Amino acid sequence: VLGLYYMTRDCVNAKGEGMVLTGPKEAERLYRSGLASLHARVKVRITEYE
Amino acid sequence: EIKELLKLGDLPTSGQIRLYDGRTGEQFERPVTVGYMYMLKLNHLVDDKM
Amino acid sequence: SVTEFLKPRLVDIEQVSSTHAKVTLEPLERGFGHTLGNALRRILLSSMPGCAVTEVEIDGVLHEYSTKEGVQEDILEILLNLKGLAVRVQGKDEVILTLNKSGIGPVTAADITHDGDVEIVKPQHVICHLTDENASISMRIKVQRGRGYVPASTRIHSEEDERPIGRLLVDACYSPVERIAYNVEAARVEQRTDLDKLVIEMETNGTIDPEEAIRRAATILAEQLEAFVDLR
Amino acid sequence: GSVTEFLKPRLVDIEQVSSTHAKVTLEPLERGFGHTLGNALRRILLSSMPGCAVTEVEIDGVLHEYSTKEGVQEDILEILLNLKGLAVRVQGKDEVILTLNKSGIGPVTAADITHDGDVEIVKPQHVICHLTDENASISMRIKVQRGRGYVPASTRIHSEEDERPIGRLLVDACYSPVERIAYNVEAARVEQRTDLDKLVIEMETNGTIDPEEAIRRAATILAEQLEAFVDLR
Amino acid sequence: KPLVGTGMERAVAVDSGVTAVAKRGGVVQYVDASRIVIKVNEDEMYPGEAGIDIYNLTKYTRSNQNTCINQMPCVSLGEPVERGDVLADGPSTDLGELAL
Amino acid sequence: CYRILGLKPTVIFADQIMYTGFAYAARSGASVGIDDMVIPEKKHEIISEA
Amino acid sequence: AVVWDILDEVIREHPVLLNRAPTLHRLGIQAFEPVLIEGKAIQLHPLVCA
Repeated sequence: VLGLYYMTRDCVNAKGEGMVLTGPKEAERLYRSGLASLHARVKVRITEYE
Repeated sequence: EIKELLKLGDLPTSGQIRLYDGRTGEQFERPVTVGYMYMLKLNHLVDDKM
Repeated sequence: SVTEFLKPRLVDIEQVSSTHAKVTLEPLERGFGHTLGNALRRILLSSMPGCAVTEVEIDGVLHEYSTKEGVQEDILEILLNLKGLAVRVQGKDEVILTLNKSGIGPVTAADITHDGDVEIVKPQHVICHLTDENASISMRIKVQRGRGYVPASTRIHSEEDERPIGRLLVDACYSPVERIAYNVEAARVEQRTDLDKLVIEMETNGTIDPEEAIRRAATILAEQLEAFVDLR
Repeated sequence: GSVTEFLKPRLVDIEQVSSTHAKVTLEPLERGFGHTLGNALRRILLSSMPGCAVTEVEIDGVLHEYSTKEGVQEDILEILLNLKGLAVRVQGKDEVILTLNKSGIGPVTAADITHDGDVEIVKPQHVICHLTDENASISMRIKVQRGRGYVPASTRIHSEEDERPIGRLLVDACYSPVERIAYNVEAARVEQRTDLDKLVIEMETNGTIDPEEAIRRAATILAEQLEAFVDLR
Repeated sequence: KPLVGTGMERAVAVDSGVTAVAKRGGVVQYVDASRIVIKVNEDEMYPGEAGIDIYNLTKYTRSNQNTCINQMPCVSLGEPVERGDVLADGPSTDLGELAL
Repeated sequence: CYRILGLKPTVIFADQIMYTGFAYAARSGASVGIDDMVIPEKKHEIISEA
Repeated sequence: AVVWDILDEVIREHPVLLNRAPTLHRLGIQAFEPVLIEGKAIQLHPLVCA
């Protein structure tokens, strides 16, 4: 629960804030590369199903 | 007094240091409380339980 | 022998697609799974050479937040689509492509002006959608060869005030790797429990296959080590 | 130019603060490769470095480690624990037998071990035991063999050497000569270029491995492991 | 020893008879893993006495809970010893301090 | 997830949730130190008023 | 060694019942496929602990 909560929290100013991401994979790449924080507010293209 | 004794030893006052994951070498995102604790072995050994 | 180690005897490849592959190696000495996996992951993420789109100029667009008629997507979404454009260039270090089209429907990668030194992986890839017969789109895109990923925020400088009107900046995804992940599981050889099994899940753009990407990353690391190796 | 042409590191400097502590500098390193090489080498060094350790001890008049010897300050178990820390460098064999004969009051240290020409004692001052009587004498026979990693005696009995005599004592073997490995990445302003990096690896060992040899062996292990990935289908 | 203690470790280790406590001061004349021989001070021995105290240490005996009871010397030859000093440490004792 | 997609996707989702939570809790380096127990500065005056 | 190979053959899809006392409700006994591990301690999935 703590890890998911820490993963899903936002910070007002964080590394990589304002970036526009092609998808979740690019977010993972940016995080593991250290270019963006988990809490960075970004616009991400998401495909969902209903 | 604990803070002052830490300061005499050139250690951080907060009692938390920057740790790195040995599996990846990456810094943990937050400082971690690292210190010394007195630990015991409590006679409830598994080889007496299995 | 104290200098003898376990080299993987079971190698398995599961191709989910032409771009997705799962490579499993076993057995590995205890802890070697994390070492090799993390080294390969870092090299693939941050150092793999490749070609990607970096700058875009659109005739009717002055800044990234400018609106243009006749295009369903905003300029930001067009920039994302251009980030998704997988292109490989032969010989040339930097190329400029031009895209002009008018017509109701999708404007895709197949409409980009062809160059003998440039190859597009997915012509079906959608760049934008044009909504009217009275609508035209004309853009110039810049493809360069580099390593890893350089965000546009790193390159926005006052030293680059030479940028004329509408020199939009695009994140450069040079590395072919779209996703690299590794997992370490247990393995045994004759009841020798403390052994590692390495699973590598790799997805890349259609520039190179995942196996080629792994081979190139390993080659890069081995070439880095060559000055310290004292054996064959 | 030459984006695909990475610069290759070399061992530019080796500094030895003490017989057990050293620093090795690798230069130049492209951006991001410093951390990769540092962590890989750290893991390999802490896991796989060969070394020599004490495996068996035979003391005259001692049947088991849970006993005492007249005139000796320490119990046999404490003597074995001290012998577990003996630093020995063996030059041309994977196993060697050392003799320790001492008499008279005083410390019994590593300098008192009868030495072969191909055996080096890194720390002669290392105290093995103490004799507290003039008529007290210690005669000891130690087996030092080369290995890798941590092999407890409980797992060592799996070797199934038939008919081990009563007076033979088994010591858990910690073959690893390295004790502490750290790495730092700094800016290497070399070749009139700014993005290159320098890797400083600081190692504390028991003094039984040449730091350059350890680094080269770690690199060799890593290269051999990578050979499977380079050649994969 | 516990780095962070409360100061009661000495009392618990000494009052419990697990440690060999010197009943008279003097200079330690002989030490080994099993025996401590103390030459008592001249101003502390009774008339017509050898002036020597012998402490025999408990070596590897079974506890009620099948644990090990072992006494180890914490003194060396020629060292001064006073009344009440801990001469040998017992199980879970380090220099006369409780070490659980 | 169970109500919409059924049993098998829910089991896979639960396992993935556990793995991700553990991994990112580890990466966070969350730690409890003595400084995290922040005492209000108003506490002393509230006690005095009481 | 052949005995160990046989044991690996026999436990492949043979569930075992794990029970913790007090068995207050029916979830106090649950079936799991056993993976053979070294050591003398049973390894339990974290999500079933509740």
